[PDB]
Amino acid sequence: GKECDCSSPENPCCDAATCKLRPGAQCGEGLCCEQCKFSRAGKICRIPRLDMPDDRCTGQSADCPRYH
Repeated sequence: GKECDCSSPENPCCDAATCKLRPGAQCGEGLCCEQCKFSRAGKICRIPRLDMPDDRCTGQSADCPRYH
């Protein structure tokens, strides 16, 4: 139940007072979230350098986690 769906003290999609958003977009901040909306699936959110599967967003996630 995180009431903070964003972390920007100067964002329109999200109010810092309640660190939440206005029921118009999907997120206020995040790597897999652009235009206050989530990024499509397969969204590269991290790229190391060795030989491995680049980190891509599930398309429904707003930020990018860390697995593997």
